[PDB]
Parts: sequence; C-alpha cells; structure tokens
Amino acid sequence: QAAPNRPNYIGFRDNFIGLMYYNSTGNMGVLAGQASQLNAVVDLQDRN
Amino acid sequence: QKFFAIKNLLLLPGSYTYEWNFRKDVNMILQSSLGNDLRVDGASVRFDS
Repeated sequence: QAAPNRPNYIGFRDNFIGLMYYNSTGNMGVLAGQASQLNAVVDLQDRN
Repeated sequence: QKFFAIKNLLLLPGSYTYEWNFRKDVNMILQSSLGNDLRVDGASVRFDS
C-alpha cells in the first residue's frame, strides 16, 4: 500500500525576511558618505 | 607588507588602490628540507580568497 509523501512547499520568506543580514551588528551594512566612509546605519542587536 | 617604502607608511584620508601579485608555484613558496623538487611531486592550489 503506497501513498503520497507529505507535501513540502518551499520558497522565499515573506518580504524576504532573511536575505538581508538586518540586525547583526557584526555583519551590518553601511550608507556612509563616500569620502567619510564612517557609517550611517548603526544597528543594535536589540531591535528586530 | 614587506616593501620598505610602504611597510611603515602613515596614510592620509582618501581612496587608494592597493595592488600586488602573488606566487602560486609550489617550489618558490613552500620550503622543504631535502629539496626534492616539490614542483615535480605536487602542490599548492588555491588562493580561494
């Protein structure tokens, strides 16, 4: 007696909640003016 | 950094292009201890990054 395997849907997350290391102070982006290159996006690890 | 004119240089603010060329031949950059010629018996590979 065979049967169909339980269906896996698979796909990307809602508004891509993932791909985008938001909120990892270590691997966090930047938007600082070029010839200052200090930073403009200071990200904590509290907010999500 | 091994150059004498850059090894201890102090930089000023700005954007600079730092470029260098590496060796990936085993016989040059992998000292043995009998000198059998690595380059005939095997070696290095990447420089993955």
